[PDB]
Amino acid sequence: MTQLDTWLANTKPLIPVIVIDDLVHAIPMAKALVAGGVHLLEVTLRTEAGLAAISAIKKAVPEAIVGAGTVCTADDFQKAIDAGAQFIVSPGLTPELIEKAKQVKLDGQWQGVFLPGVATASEVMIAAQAGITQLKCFPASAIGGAKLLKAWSGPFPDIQFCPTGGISKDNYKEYLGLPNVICAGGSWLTESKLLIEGDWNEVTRRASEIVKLSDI
Amino acid sequence: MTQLDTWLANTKPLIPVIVIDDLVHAIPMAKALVAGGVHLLEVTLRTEAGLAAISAIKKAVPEAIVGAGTVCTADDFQKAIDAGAQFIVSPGLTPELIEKAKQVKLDGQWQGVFLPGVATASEVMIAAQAGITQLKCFPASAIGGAKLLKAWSGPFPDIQFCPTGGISKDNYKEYLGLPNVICAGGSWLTESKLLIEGDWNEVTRRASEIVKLSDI
Amino acid sequence: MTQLDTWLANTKPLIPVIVIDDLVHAIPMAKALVAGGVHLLEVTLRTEAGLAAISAIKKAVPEAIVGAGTVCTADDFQKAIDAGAQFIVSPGLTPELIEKAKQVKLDGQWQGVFLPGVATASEVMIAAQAGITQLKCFPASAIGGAKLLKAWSGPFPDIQFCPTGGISKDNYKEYLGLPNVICAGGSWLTESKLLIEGDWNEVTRRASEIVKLSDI
Repeated sequence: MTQLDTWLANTKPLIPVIVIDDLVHAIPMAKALVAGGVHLLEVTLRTEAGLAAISAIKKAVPEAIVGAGTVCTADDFQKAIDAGAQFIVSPGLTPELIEKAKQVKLDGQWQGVFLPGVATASEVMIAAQAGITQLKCFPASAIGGAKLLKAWSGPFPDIQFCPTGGISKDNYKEYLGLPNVICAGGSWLTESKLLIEGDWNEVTRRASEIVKLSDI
Repeated sequence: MTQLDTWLANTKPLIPVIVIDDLVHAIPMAKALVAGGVHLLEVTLRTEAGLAAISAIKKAVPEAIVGAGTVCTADDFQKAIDAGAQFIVSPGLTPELIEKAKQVKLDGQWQGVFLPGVATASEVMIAAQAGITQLKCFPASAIGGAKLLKAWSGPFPDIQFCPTGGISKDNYKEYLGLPNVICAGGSWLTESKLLIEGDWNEVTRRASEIVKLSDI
Repeated sequence: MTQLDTWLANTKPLIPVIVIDDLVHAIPMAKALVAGGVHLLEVTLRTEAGLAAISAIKKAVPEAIVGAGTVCTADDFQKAIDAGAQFIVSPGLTPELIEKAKQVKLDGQWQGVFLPGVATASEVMIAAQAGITQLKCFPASAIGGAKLLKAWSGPFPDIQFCPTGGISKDNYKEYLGLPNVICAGGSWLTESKLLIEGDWNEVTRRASEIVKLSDI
């Protein structure tokens, strides 16, 4: 078992991919998500409030496992670690990201989980050989979806995936049912309107409707 | 604004992907295309007459912006520049192409536009980090199409694309309407039969039917 | 003509992608396949019996052309060569595999065929520039299939492909009919049940139903 496996054994298999404009929404949003049993929170660096939001959730909502997404560069990677990210998700993987991740693991100060995107068998093999065997498949739905993941299970049976990209309320359970899929990223729990309006009851409702892995 | 942006603000958003067997067809073809308001001409190096065709159009049709496509190697890249290509399109990107492009930009003699193909989030990130933020998506239609481009807009909102591959009269406007799409490559304006028969009126007709970006 | 071309001119265009649990099934399986006119046998390294199965077939069934698949690392590559593999198939390609293949070709002792997976135009161009012009497309059916291969024929007209992944009795002939497709990998000839039960007549039947390339 990895660190990611251990977290996933204690929360729901659905990672909200969070786009948050206002820092002040971070804590209530996260509190609303954990209240519905959803603890692995990926705050993307797609807004200026992203990093600050991580730090705020980290401090104020110790039960959430808060991470950074849309980490594209080594500098993004370092800033996530400084903000207090417990995990880092990237949409793809480059030699510069591989190098950065190795280096922070070598220094031993950040012991979090790096979860990078792959989209081809060759990308999988490059990530696996850098030592990363749990990968994001991005953007899963547009690039072949369940069929792609299933085809990859044959030659790569020890690699596990988190598909992200076009995962929905209506198809997430099908992805999760794949034997090489351990979790999925989804956007619908933290839609923009919900955050701007502070509709924390609806966020909690959407989280509470997510099923545990053993219940698919 | 890039050089490409500046050209596109002054012509139609459709780049003919040209396969030309006979040098003698180059000038009348290009004259037929500009007469229909289509100025960005990608002459692929898929025939022996390709390079010569570029040079001929460059000299004789100063209003066309003439480029090279199917540039696969550094040597292809250099020969395009010697032929007088104003832009270079490649179906994919390699370290050797990245290196070549850097080197000609460093030498400062060729100030044209390099527009390379990407097909995965990781390929985008590698091109963007070499300094290229306007990319070909190839072959767009077979690898996930509008859905793929839209999914990529989330993590890569500052990258713009030119989809090529299965763009048609019937779907180009849908691609162009994507906020991260600035232009598209298409084959139908310069079909083989039209060139071999010298049917310049039909070429001009096909070009004139292309709509400006503001008119989709 | 390549070595692969020469083999394919003398057998059926269908490469069984073999998953074999028990060493003892290797010889009768292979004998059943050649009896149906199917000689290019890819024994994947997805089971512990994989390597041994290669060696057994190599010795006992000299008319089969026996290879290794699911070669992911340089060490997998070397072990295949030691087992007696005549060809090596990998699901993707990495710098470490490129390097290994160069090095065994430089040493001149293994003169077999390396057939690596590609899934993007950029992957093709990287393999072609290492000197490999006959490639696996993997997993062909989930990543755009016949349409993808056809789109690639335009810029890469001298590259030939073996699609593998979701090739079936019902669609293999369509893949084979593509001018840039020379053969295909399929799983249905050596299904698990057939091997475990020793149903060699059915294996031979499935092989005998495969058509020669000139008969599509």
